[PDB]
Amino acid sequence: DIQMTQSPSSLSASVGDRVTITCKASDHINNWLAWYQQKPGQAPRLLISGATSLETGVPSRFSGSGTGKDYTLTISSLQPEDFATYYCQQYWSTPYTFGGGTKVEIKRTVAAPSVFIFPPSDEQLKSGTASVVCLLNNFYPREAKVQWKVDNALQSGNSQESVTEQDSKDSTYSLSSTLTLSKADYEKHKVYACEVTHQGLSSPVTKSFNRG
Amino acid sequence: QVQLVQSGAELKKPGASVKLSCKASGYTFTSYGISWVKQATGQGLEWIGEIYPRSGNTYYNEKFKGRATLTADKSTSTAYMELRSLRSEDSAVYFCARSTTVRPPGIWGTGTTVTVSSASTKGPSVFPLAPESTAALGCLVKDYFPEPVTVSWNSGALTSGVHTFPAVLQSSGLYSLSSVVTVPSSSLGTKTYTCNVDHKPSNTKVDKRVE
Amino acid sequence: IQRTPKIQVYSRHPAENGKSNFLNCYVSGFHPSDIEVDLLKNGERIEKVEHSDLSFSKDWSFYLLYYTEFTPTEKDEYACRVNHVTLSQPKIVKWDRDM
Amino acid sequence: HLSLLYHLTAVSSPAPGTPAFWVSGWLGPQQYLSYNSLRGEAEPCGAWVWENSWYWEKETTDLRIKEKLFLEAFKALGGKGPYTLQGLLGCELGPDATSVPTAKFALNGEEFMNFDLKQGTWGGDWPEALAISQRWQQQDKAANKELTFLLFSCPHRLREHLEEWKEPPSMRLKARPSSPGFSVLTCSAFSFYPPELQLRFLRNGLAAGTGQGDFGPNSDGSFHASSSLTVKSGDEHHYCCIVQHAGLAQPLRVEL
Repeated sequence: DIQMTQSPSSLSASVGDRVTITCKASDHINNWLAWYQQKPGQAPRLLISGATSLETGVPSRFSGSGTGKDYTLTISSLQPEDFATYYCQQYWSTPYTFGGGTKVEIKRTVAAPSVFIFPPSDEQLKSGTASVVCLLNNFYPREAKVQWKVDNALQSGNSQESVTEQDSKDSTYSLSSTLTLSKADYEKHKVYACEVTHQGLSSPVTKSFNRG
Repeated sequence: QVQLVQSGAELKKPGASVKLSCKASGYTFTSYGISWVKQATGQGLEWIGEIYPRSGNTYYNEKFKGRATLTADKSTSTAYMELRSLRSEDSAVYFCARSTTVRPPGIWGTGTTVTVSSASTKGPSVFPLAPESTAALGCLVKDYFPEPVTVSWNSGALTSGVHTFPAVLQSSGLYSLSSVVTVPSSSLGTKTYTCNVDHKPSNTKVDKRVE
Repeated sequence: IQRTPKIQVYSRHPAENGKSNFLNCYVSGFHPSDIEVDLLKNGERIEKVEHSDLSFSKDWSFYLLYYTEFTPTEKDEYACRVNHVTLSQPKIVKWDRDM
Repeated sequence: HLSLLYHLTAVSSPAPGTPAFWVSGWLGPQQYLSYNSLRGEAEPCGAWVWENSWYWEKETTDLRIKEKLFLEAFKALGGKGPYTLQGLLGCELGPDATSVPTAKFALNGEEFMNFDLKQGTWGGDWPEALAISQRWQQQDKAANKELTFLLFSCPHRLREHLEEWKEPPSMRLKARPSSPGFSVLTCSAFSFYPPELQLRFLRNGLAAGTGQGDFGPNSDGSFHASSSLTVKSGDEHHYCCIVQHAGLAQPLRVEL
């Protein structure tokens, strides 16, 4: 199987700059190489075939190059609609194989998160379970640490996180952390806190509430 | 109007079988191959195989091979993929695409989602999320399975400030996600906030006022 | 008007013993323009040095780059010797192999 | 970033053997031209020494003019203590589709004069600015030539000098004992291009602020930078350095 090594796996850039994505094949594929663009919820879109031939309607700021085993997709002046994931694919020999993808992301200024805590619903407490939710709103970059304290007890292994994609106008992220406890465990403790660490902050933000 | 129309989402238990369909329209089905491409959540792309209806020739990826069968029905202008002995790793989006021997596919279907697990289809419970200048509300959509749910706010009238997070799979084998919206704290007094949650697999909808 | 020089000393590439490199002395942010700069190997003047044109930044202060091709040994010591109207006595900045 | 700028300097009391007037010409952050009153000709620099030119004598005719009036401006002053006269002339590619011209002059280290392009004349507020602007305005052609360069010749050349190099920095993060009970972390970035680069310190994933930032050129066209934070001994391994540069896919974290 021909292996496609695509680099980088992700990159941050700004409208107007020049981005270079590389794909190296483990064997000679003689320019039988395609480049695809994929946005979330959509099928891949073919942009380039035969290493250099633009598909109809693809703006000329996209260009492909390389021979033998090394291939490059160049976006000469990055536009707002080009932020997406890009894939190379050799179709020289079966099985056809794709690169691992390059997610092109929007670069912006560091921005600290706005933190919010939500106690479990009374409606939910009758379920036998309690979910404690900490929201981190509109921050950048994506890396962030959320630590849950019960009374003070630091929790580990009973929470789950989920992150949005970059916002339409903000280029920021948001994140939710959900702490899952039993009703019995929840009603036996007082102070629930989440402590948020982010490179936009000088010291961690904590948001808490006391049952009652 | 050249397009490929794929069949609906599928939920199958481990060991079972599924047959995806892909109907051509706006071009002569028998003139082109149909290839199939797998994409599991968060992952990349995998070529499964393709079939040329005129010759019946079928090209397979040995990673599948033992379990995938490609056929084509020239009368209904429809290609099919059958995957046997489903495991959990087979859960993914499956695309069909129009292929030739000299060019990569330019026409793609919009994908069929396949879920493989033992969990049974279940509608969600909807719990409110409620507590400066800006305040935050939300809904916790919990313990639904087949996926997906859609979440709007105020019947779609409220979109600015909305954040609807990707679902996470819980240890129970059921999904859960949260949707939140930040608003001016002024409006909490005289403005109603309702999230509208739609889970088509279980045929349930829920409207939840948050206070 | 009078502004006293900033003097930075650094190698072009991360320094290792045995490999050829470049030693720079960057004198910046001074005024007026008259200045004298020497690169000092183990204490006295290196004569195979070359320098940039004297120019000035947007805040109107002048700058100047003095550089030489060298090869760092374990023991040899390199420094920069700057003299300006704002300096009582010429200032010496050793090359720290950590910076 | 796509600019064409001339740095001009005149001194009233040149150190013996130094020039009274000298110029450097710049395309972006790279010098291509050099002139001084002792040699008296526009010499190319860098890769520009290899060429076929009409251009380099047009430059030598202009620069001899500037040399005579820059040194003539000193005769409009009349005080004793030495004078330094600096000038900045040229244009930029604006975010528009435009030239944005620059024409600023400084006396003993601060701005005191400018060429007003709407009016077409030198002006300023200090009495030294009025004395010198009228000395230059008393030269026919001089204002007309200044305005022609800034509004026509300069954007013309900038557009034709249309027809992007990247090189990421080699990073090092080194601790060094400082005062008693303190240490000094120094994050260094060697030979990178383009020059735009930022260093930031983190402690436990939190902002430790900027350090004390240094920035300098290399002789090959690359640049060097460093930042230093003074921290408390033992606590050094709790720190990392994040560098951003156009030569990196994503922000790069550097460890000790």
